[PDB]
Amino acid sequence: ATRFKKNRKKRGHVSAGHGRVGKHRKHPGGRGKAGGLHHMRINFDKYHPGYFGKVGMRHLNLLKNRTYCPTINVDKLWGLLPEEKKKEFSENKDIAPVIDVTRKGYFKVLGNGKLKHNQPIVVKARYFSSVAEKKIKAVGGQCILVA
Amino acid sequence: VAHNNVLPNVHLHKWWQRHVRVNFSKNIKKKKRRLLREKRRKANGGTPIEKLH
Amino acid sequence: AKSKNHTNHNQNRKAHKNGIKKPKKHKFMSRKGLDPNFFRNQKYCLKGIQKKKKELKLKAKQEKNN
Amino acid sequence: AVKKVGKIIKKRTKKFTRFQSNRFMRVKPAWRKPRGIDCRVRRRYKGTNLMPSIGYGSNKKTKFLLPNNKYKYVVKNVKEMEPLIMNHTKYCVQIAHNVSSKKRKQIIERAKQMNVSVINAKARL
Amino acid sequence: GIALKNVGRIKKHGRKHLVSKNPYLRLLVKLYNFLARRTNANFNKIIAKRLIMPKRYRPPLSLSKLQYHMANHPNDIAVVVGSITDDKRLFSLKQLKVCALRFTETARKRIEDAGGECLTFDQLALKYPTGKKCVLLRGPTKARTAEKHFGKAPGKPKSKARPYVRSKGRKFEKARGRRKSRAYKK
RNA sequence: UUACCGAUACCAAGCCAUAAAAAGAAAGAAAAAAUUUUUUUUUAGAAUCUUUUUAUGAGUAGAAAAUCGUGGGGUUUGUGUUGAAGCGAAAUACGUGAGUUUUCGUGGAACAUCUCCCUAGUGCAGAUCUUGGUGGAAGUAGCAACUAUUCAAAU
RNA sequence: AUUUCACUCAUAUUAAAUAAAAUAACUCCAAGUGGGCCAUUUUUGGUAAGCAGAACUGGCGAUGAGGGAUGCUCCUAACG
RNA sequence: CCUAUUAGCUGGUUAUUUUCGAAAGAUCUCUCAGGAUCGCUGGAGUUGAUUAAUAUAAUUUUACCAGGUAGAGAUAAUGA
RNA sequence: AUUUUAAAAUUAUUUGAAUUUUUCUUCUUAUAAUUUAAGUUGUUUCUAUACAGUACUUUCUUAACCCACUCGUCUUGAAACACGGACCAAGGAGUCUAGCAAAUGUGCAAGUGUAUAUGAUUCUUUAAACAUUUUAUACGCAUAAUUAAUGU
RNA sequence: UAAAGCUAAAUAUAUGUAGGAGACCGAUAGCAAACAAGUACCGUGAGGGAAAGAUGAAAUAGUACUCAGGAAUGAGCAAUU
Ligand SMILES: [Mg+2]
Ligand SMILES: [Mg+2]
Ligand SMILES: [Mg+2]
Ligand SMILES: [Mg+2]
Ligand SMILES: [Mg+2]
Ligand SMILES: [Mg+2]
Ligand SMILES: [Mg+2]
Ligand SMILES: [Mg+2]
Ligand SMILES: [Mg+2]
Ligand SMILES: [Mg+2]
Ligand SMILES: [Mg+2]
Ligand SMILES: [Mg+2]
Ligand SMILES: [Mg+2]
Ligand SMILES: [Mg+2]
Ligand SMILES: [Mg+2]
Ligand SMILES: [Mg+2]
Ligand SMILES: [Mg+2]
Ligand SMILES: [Mg+2]
Ligand SMILES: [Mg+2]
Ligand SMILES: [Mg+2]
Ligand SMILES: [Mg+2]
Ligand SMILES: [Mg+2]
Ligand SMILES: [Mg+2]
Ligand SMILES: [Mg+2]
Ligand SMILES: [Mg+2]
Ligand SMILES: [Mg+2]
Ligand SMILES: [Mg+2]
Ligand SMILES: [Mg+2]
Ligand SMILES: [Mg+2]
Ligand SMILES: [Mg+2]
Ligand SMILES: [Mg+2]
Ligand SMILES: [Mg+2]
Ligand SMILES: [Mg+2]
Ligand SMILES: [Mg+2]
Repeated sequence: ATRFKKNRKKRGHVSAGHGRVGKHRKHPGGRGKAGGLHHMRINFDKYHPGYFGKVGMRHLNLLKNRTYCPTINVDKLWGLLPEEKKKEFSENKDIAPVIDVTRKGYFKVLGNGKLKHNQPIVVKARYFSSVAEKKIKAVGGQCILVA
Repeated sequence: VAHNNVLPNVHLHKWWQRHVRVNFSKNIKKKKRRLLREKRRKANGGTPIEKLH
Repeated sequence: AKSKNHTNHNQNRKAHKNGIKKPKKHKFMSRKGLDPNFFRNQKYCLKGIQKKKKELKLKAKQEKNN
Repeated sequence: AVKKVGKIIKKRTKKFTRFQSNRFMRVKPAWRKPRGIDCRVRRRYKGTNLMPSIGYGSNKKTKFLLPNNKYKYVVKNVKEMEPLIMNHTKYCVQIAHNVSSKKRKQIIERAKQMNVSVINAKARL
Repeated sequence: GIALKNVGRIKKHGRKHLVSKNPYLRLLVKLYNFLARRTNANFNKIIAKRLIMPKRYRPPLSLSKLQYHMANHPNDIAVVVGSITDDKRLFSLKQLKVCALRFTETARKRIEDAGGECLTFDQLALKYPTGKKCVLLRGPTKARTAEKHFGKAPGKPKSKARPYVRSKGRKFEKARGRRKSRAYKK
């Protein structure tokens, strides 16, 4: 809203806040990203260090749907269950839950965190990591591969 | 350029004003579309306007 | 036309406007590249000390709560 | 100079007129602050126009009182002057400029019955 | 004249008043200013100050860290001047008593199912006038992402600051100035 | 060797603003005039608020807050043939100030909102600025090529 | 080296004096500047210059008041 | 007509009071009438102090350290 | 509306001790008053036994005494023998859109944002407002990094 | 499953014509043009291109008569409102 703009405070002043000696002129240093590597070098180097040059191989026709893969850690793995359902399994001891994470939108199980001690759980997925699968085995569970 | 800002990228270098389009009548057009596909139903006289897929 | 080429007139008035600042006086500094074969041994000493301390504390907890 | 009547003190009575408004007729007398190098009024040369400052301010205890030693309240009809029945010694009334004679007679007659003074009870007679 | 610094005038630096126009928050500020003044307890002063701070200095606190901080303070009351959020990484929750400004629905439900209670600040002002057996806590104030761009500029030796980039990949700012193979690293 | 004159600097006192400070969220009768009854004045409690105390005040380029005014919109509540807006001259008027407010005259049909909000083609002394109108110069420069005019009468 | 236990080292006059010493310390977002000149003392080139070039401090610029008849930079002294 | 082409260059850039307050050095630059970067300034915010303390200081004192300018010398070295 | 109080001083009666031996000699060791404490009080006269007068308030005009170079601009430096300005009225210059960030206010929170559409006993206003498909996989940003890369 | 062919809907519309509307402009503004406006006028030609709205309710009330003056016009005891 034009009511609150800064320029209205300079309305009786001569130079509109831009200076007697250095004016407000039009493009006194170039246009856009003009002078990089010549007279804008310091800015480019201290704020965007790796900007110039190229590195790596080409990939000519990508097709990103071939490698799409969302992940989930073992922490959030008991939290997919309702709390009253989580209560029942921790009470009884000869039953365990079987969870299929692909039905929830995850493809690869990943292994950060701590599973509950002596509480078996069976997990279905497309890919597993080594540490995640070890942690699932240690508490008495099992991993299953699906496609 | 002079500050810790991202490097500018905007693709406005041709005569971009000649083709700008503001959408003032989106709800008007859906009213029209609804009325047309409702008129078809009374012309069918009972049979539906959908097909099995 | 020529011009000036050097002076440091007015430079220590600007220097004293916000005073002469000083270092920070921390308690520890990083031993990244300093004398090795001495700090690796220190790592072993501290691991042994921590093991003893934790074992005593854990044993005290175990008997206290019974 | 300083003017003092009772306990009310005015620190100045003359106005502040705009610099160079006596010499050019396109310049109006309303005060504007001078900006611009080499002015002689912005730089406080002796012998020229003075600038207004916060020092000339008035005592907080006597800041809006008239020579009547009361505050002024402006009314537009008979009903607007209802609140003045509780504080009839600290306020005086003035009638608005665009009320007719018939309305003015009623306002004056009620103000008399309330024991409140009217500043301009002689207009449009 | 006379040789003072800042013409003898003392300087202060923080926030002085509320910016928010919420009437209930203004009632709370009035109440706790009165309590701080008439019972100077160093508990009411800090509270009266904290509920004026801007949003970035009232961070959320999760349930797991709340329980961890109160592990050795049974039958005490925790006081927070932010919001409490749920944590799906916890398996079980204890019985706790907590006062704060806001609770999320899931956290509020989980707390009450374990036998605890939630309080507002006008209830803690009524039952604990001087904050007896109350523990003040706050969440992380430097975990926001904006803070990862502050500090030494990215380009000085050994700086941890993130840069501002269009996107992320091998083609976006990784060649000259980031590896020894192109003229220098960092 | 003495006396004296002389600053916006020094000292004592009042007032304005700025900065900090000591306090405040539970309420009750004072005087005068008249003869043991009448009559006047007051009888307070708005938190970016109300009392009281101390120190301080130069400013180009530049930065911020508070405040004043203009064309339209929503809400509230208002003026006008017993004369609106506009314009001319003013005021024992208010404000440090930009400005509000009122009187008399002319005028002949519309005009506000400060209760709080929204919005913009929103504030001029200059740019050899744009369009229109008007001056001093001034009753002045000037009304000089081409040989040349006169007497009487009509209208 | 580090770690754990014992004992003990002036304070109220503060491990020497003085201090409108916290008007401190640290982060963030930005403006305007990047043609300067003058005076005492030191000092380079030049016969010298109201010439050209440096050092420390104070100023003019950005600043008015009293004095120097007059005067951007001298003396007193800085502004409700 | 493209076209209100482009100008590191001249000219202009509209209400009040109150508070704070500069730079004319430095590095790089087909750079020397320009620009980016540091320094100088404003505004926000937190952490502290409010305990005549501690942090602190363009100042002294006590203990210790480093120097080759003024002066001197030419019968001590070098050169006159 | 209860610190213009307490205390202190003074004056006149007192209860006791000193010493400087006294019509201002000391020590509030008992009651009353007063101010020198605890920021000005009193008496006469005038305006006047008035209703706007020649008096009082106020606004203009014209003298005196002291003082006062032409504004705006570039500039180390402007009253300048530096440039623009004969006068008056109206007009006249940091805005709009995209994209990013910081600050602040608001809502919800490991999630958040109902896209394009569709629905409705929505249809002057309404081009607004209301709704979401009758153990629930549209898409964006976030929840995990790193490497040229197979990948992990 | 190339080197032959046809085909509606969902899409676009600074043109022409008709209808409705707005937190738009208010006669130096808004289209160049609120009026005999692409008109008057300028250029050999291609082309250039303005200024200019308002009496009153009613003129089916627009000023009758007298005096002065060649007239224009002025004055009135005379006249519409
Ligand atoms: Mg300025
Ligand atoms: Mg300029
Ligand atoms: Mg320059
Ligand atoms: Mg005045
Ligand atoms: Mg100057
Ligand atoms: Mg002073
Ligand atoms: Mg000032
Ligand atoms: Mg407009
Ligand atoms: Mg008006
Ligand atoms: Mg009419
Ligand atoms: Mg304009
Ligand atoms: Mg003008
Ligand atoms: Mg002549
Ligand atoms: Mg000076
Ligand atoms: Mg002289
Ligand atoms: Mg051009
Ligand atoms: Mg200052
Ligand atoms: Mg220049
Ligand atoms: Mg040395
Ligand atoms: Mg020598
Ligand atoms: Mg004189
Ligand atoms: Mg003179
Ligand atoms: Mg300058
Ligand atoms: Mg020059
Ligand atoms: Mg000048
Ligand atoms: Mg000259
Ligand atoms: Mg020039
Ligand atoms: Mg000229
Ligand atoms: Mg104008
Ligand atoms: Mg934000
Ligand atoms: Mg075919
Ligand atoms: Mg075809
Ligand atoms: Mg229309
Ligand atoms: Mg026109």
